[PDB]
Amino acid sequence: DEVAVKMLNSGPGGMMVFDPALVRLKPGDSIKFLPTDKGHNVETIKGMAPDGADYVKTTVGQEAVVKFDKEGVYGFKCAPHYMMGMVALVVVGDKRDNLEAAKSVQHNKLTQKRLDPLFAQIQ
Ligand SMILES: [Cu+2]
Repeated sequence: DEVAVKMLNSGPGGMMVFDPALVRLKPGDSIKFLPTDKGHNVETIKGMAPDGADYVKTTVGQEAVVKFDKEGVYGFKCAPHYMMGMVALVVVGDKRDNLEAAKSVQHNKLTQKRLDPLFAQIQ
């Protein structure tokens, strides 16, 4: 099945957010990222993906679909707004092999503060 996530200038958590910012999926699920507001994309954050997953880098302002097959923890950023904390976390299936790795990637203060509660909600 396919879950929609909106790319927003203003939403739950403040400026430059994905809503929802935490997505639980099953292997085979897809997300459709909706350009609610223009000027957003989705891109893998290196070190925040199970080994074998393809690198994602979408075109700014377009709807995009990402299908998920490998189980594990994925972190995605909005490229132009990463410094502004626009990030999301995707959990696929039950495998948590890459969790300690993904949680160990460092970020600016603002982005870190956003991820904290998401990680907390996966533990
Ligand atoms: Cu953005």
